[PDB]
Amino acid sequence: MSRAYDLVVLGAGSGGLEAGWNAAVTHKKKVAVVDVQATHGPPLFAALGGTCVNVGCVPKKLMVTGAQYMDLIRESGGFGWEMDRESLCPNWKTLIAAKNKVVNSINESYKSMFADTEGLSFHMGFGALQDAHTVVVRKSEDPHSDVLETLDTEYILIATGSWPTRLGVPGDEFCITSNEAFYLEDAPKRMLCVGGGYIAVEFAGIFNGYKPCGGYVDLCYRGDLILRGFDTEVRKSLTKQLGANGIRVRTNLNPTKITKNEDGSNHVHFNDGTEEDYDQVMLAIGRVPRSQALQLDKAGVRTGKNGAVQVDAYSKTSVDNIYAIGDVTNRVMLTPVAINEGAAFVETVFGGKPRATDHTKVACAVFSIPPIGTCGMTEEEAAKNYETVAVYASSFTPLMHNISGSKHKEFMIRIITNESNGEVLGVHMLGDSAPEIIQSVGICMKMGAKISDFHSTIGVHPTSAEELCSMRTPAYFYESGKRVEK
Amino acid sequence: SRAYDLVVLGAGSGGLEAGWNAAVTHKKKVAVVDVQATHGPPLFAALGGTCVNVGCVPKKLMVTGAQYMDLIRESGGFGWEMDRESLCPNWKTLIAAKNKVVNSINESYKSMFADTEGLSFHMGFGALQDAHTVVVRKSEDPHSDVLETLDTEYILIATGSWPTRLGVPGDEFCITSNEAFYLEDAPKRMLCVGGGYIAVEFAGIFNGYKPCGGYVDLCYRGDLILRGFDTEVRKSLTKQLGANGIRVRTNLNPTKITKNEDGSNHVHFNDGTEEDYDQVMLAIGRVPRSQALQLDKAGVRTGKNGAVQVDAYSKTSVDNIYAIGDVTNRVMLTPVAINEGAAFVETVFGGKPRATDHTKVACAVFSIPPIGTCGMTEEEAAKNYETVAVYASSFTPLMHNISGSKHKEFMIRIITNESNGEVLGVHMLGDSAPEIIQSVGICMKMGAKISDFHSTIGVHPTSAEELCSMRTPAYFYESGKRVEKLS
Ligand SMILES: Cc1cc2nc3c(=O)[nH]c(=O)nc-3n(C[C@H](O)[C@H](O)[C@H](O)COP(=O)(O)OP(=O)(O)OC[C@H]3O[C@@H](n4cnc5c(N)ncnc54)[C@H](O)[C@@H]3O)c2cc1C
Ligand SMILES: Cc1cc2nc3c(=O)[nH]c(=O)nc-3n(C[C@H](O)[C@H](O)[C@H](O)COP(=O)(O)OP(=O)(O)OC[C@H]3O[C@@H](n4cnc5c(N)ncnc54)[C@H](O)[C@@H]3O)c2cc1C
Ligand SMILES: CC[C@@H](C)Oc1cc(N)nc(Sc2cccc(Cl)c2)n1
Ligand SMILES: CC[C@@H](C)Oc1cc(N)nc(Sc2cccc(Cl)c2)n1
Ligand SMILES: CC[C@@H](C)Oc1cc(N)nc(Sc2cccc(Cl)c2)n1
Ligand SMILES: CC[C@@H](C)Oc1cc(N)nc(Sc2cccc(Cl)c2)n1
Ligand SMILES: CC[C@@H](C)Oc1cc(N)nc(Sc2cccc(Cl)c2)n1
Ligand SMILES: CC[C@@H](C)Oc1cc(N)nc(Sc2cccc(Cl)c2)n1
Ligand SMILES: CC[C@@H](C)Oc1cc(N)nc(Sc2cccc(Cl)c2)n1
Repeated sequence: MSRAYDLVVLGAGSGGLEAGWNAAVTHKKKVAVVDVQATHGPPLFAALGGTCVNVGCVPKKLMVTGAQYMDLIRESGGFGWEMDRESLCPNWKTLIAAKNKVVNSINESYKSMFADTEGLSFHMGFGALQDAHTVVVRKSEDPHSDVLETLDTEYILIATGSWPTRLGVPGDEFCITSNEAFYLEDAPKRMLCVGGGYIAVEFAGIFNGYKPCGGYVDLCYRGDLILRGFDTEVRKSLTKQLGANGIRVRTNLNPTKITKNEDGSNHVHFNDGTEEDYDQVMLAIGRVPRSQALQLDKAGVRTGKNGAVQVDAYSKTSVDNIYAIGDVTNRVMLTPVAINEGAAFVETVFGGKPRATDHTKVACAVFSIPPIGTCGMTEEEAAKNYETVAVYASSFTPLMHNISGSKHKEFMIRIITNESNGEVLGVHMLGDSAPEIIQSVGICMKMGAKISDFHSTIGVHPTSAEELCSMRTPAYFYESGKRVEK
Repeated sequence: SRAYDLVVLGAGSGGLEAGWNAAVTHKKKVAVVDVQATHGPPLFAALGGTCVNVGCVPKKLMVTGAQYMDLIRESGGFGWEMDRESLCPNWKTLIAAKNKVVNSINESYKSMFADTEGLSFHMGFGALQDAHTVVVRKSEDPHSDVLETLDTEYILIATGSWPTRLGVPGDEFCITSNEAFYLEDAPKRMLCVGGGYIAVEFAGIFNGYKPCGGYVDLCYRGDLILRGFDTEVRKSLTKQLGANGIRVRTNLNPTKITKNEDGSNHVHFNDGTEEDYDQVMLAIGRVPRSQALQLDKAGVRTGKNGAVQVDAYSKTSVDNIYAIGDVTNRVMLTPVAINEGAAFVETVFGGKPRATDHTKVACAVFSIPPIGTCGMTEEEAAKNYETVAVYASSFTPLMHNISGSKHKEFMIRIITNESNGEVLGVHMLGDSAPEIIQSVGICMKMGAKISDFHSTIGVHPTSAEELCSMRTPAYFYESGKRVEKLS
């Protein structure tokens, strides 16, 4: 070859590694993977494995499974599990500790992958494009810093992911993000989760589980109803159920000023003009793509909306040899997608047989308490897009919650079909095991299954999922975008 | 002509569904016979069927109770500190809280018959007089007082099934699923006999509710528990019951039982061991419940232990008489009996005929941990289809590194036909396996292929996302022979 390495991957991400690994193993290419550190934690947070492994899907989910024990301990008494309810409070310390261990052992698990894989090489620093075939690595985030390596390559892949959006407000410095939340010293007593994204909610769940006895948690959204882009009816039942679990949801209310107090605590001036004191305050505003210092303009790769790399369906950028995936594109900011985008890139480029990722009918989930599983069109956007649609609903309280005493925990299902053909466009579920159920739904919808296939499949009694196969007569319809009965 | 357009013998999961549908969607005059209105002994079964009163409902509640044992224990790893000295639960407050819940269904159902015109409940022992008549009697003695005499166009037999006993000296001193539900106290020293889904579910329950110092033994005459399930699933489970403290015992059934001076039950074994247990449950299985209906009076046929002889549209030996659910002995699940009984209503009363699809029925075992399975076992698949490919994947969920239950391996095993890529079977052991499998059994109802499975996008992080990563078979079968690659 004319060059040194075949591939370079900026960012050792869920998407990045998958690509880098596959190219190196199934195609034996020489592949380098750049990231900013090897083990998780501050100051950089993200590390080997990506945002999902170090400060996302893994640690998050562990804490969520921790926070659930609050309910499950409480629920147990109804089935005759008697015990000391005076020791009401958990230990945040022993959770974070136990979490770190687990996340850490992945970073180990990955180091020895690069060691064990020939072709694959990890390169710790800040990746930056020199030109279309060269990638500078630097020790410091300052672009003028010491230059650590200079990688030469046929193809470049940008899997640098995304970074928390701040709100530019007086006192922003004193707030935290998803990233900092994971390495908090102690459990916040008086907590304020700002925003209404899936992060905002997941975390409100977590802190509400791990609050010290006497603490409370406030959610705070500028809009009307939390989690836009989800089935409104699901969003409401959830907004209630967070309430029922003790999360004080607050709407049409964002803060305007934050000021640190003489005892360390954070004082918050609000939208309406309220003043309040919280130990911590987290910003789940969202995530901007992480392209802001890579020097894309040096190479001729294009930025669009907040650095979103400009990319076609086969993941190719402005420059022919350069590609980009996952969160930096801003197509869909989930891992399984980024993995697939990065797998498809390897078959396209190195594997001969080209292919692009199918972004329709991607199932996904929110690990709130209780959690949501959704795949497909929201009923609002479905009736607007397709001419005639039929909306099926079903809410039931599981039989067990008569005994557990959590009668607030309504399991909900909402199927949204095209009426003409009977095809399932969307399925929306709130309740425990909704993330597990939905996956297998998203397979049915990948085939484009119809409501006939759903109800006319035999049941698995007793489950929550068996109420997919009973959904027969629509609760109501839409006729040309018009909320209709007939 | 007739005073009822249909009589149901047995207010069952299948029965009610049929009786309700005929009465409501078709406005027929329908009577439903059962032996009582509320749950409990001596009869156990009541309004709602075996599932509602002494099956899927109470069982599942107890299972959800028994889980709390693990979940309490597991919580400590995530920093849930508390008094572990009070190690033991309260069986009494569980049974109590269970009864309430099952009871409120029996209420829920009484007022259905009240609120539904056409629908009428008739408490007694149903018995065929002839092809159009159904005698109701107060006592189980066939010669007893005659309470009603129902006349009808069509008769449906949804009388379900009854626990198989083992004819052994001391059988009287044992219990069944039915009695288990109304036990006074939690058995300390317990012996679950057999290796059916009941046997296992219950071993799970008693092991959760044992007093501190008690133990639970499982006991099967065969090699490996739960025949008819994926062998590799059956083993990982047999280990995991062990790991939870259930002492599994194989090639060992008892031969004599004798009650002791302090009430307890003493058990002579297959191998010749002697042991003492507080209670001993028999999950041998369930024979159809046709043994006193006088089918021979009407000309309906019995076969293997009363199994009603029935065609695909659920029609029996006599044209106007039909039978469903457990009494047929096709598949002894509720969702099936419901569908068999729904299909019967469209066939007879609804004009448009239809028969129930017994292939690719998903189902589950609520062990701890539970199984979800739909389709062919790998053994029977390779024997039946020429070339098959078996995909496997066992992982330990990320959380069990912290909870300290590292024994809890979530397992998945897909079994395909290799020629076409079609998914014949899917087998899952682990928490949320029953919820996941339902949505699988929809894919397999369409006859989905392994291409559709792996090439669907993931829902990270779940157990179910490891269905959409299953790409290269661990091994194959070529004309019934265990092999890696072919020809
Ligand atoms: C709190 C949180 C929770 C989440 N939860 C879920 C969930 O439950 N389910 C789900 O499906 N998805 C979840 N996600 C989404 C998931 O993390 C991402 O969508 C996915 O990892 C995107 O892949 P990517 O390769 O584009 O970025 P990532 O996989 O995140 O890779 C980013 C990597 O690039 C490196 N990098 C960035 N810039 C540079 C540079 N200049 N030089 C060198 N290296 C660099 C970083 O150090 C990092 O390791 C979550 C995200 C967050 C933040
Ligand atoms: C412990 C246990 C657990 C179970 N768990 C599950 C599970 O988790 N999932 C699942 O799918 N299935 C389960 N089953 C199976 C389920 O209970 C039955 O297979 C199902 O209810 C069959 O429906 P059916 O209408 O045929 O009969 P059933 O619903 O069993 O109907 C029986 C009814 O008929 C009545 N009857 C009996 N004799 C007469 C007569 N001579 N005259 C009038 N009425 C009569 C009885 O009083 C009874 O109420 C379980 C069974 C048991 C015993
Ligand atoms: C009931 C709807 C009626 C009050 O109209 C509403 C309601 C609402 N919450 N926000 C608006 S406009 C709006 C948009 C973004 C942020 C905020 Cl605080 C308000 N209009
Ligand atoms: C202009 C708003 C900008 C600073 O970003 C913000 C501000 C805010 N209060 N909440 C969010 S999160 C958010 C709020 C409403 C709807 C949706 Cl979809 C997201 N983003
Ligand atoms: C097909 C679902 C339908 C039976 O509704 C449900 C769901 C559920 N979890 N429990 C019940 S109570 C119930 C009534 C009759 C038979 C059985 Cl097995 C259960 N009904
Ligand atoms: C109880 C009658 C005896 C002869 O037969 C037994 C004995 C026993 N321990 N378990 C059962 S139930 C059972 C045993 C093996 C395979 C299967 Cl599929 C079921 N039947
Ligand atoms: C392949 C091992 C070889 C001994 O075959 C085996 C093993 C076993 N446990 N039981 C049998 S026959 C058998 C069937 C029912 C009950 C009993 Cl105790 C034995 N054959
Ligand atoms: C046979 C492969 C099986 C063990 O899967 C593996 C392999 C491995 N090295 N780490 C894991 S850890 C893990 C944690 C949560 C979910 C899943 Cl699917 C896996 N699983
Ligand atoms: C792609 C492997 C995937 C299907 O298995 C799983 C499942 C799970 N719950 N956690 C993991 S750990 C992990 C490995 C790579 C990227 C990410 Cl985001 C997580 N792997």
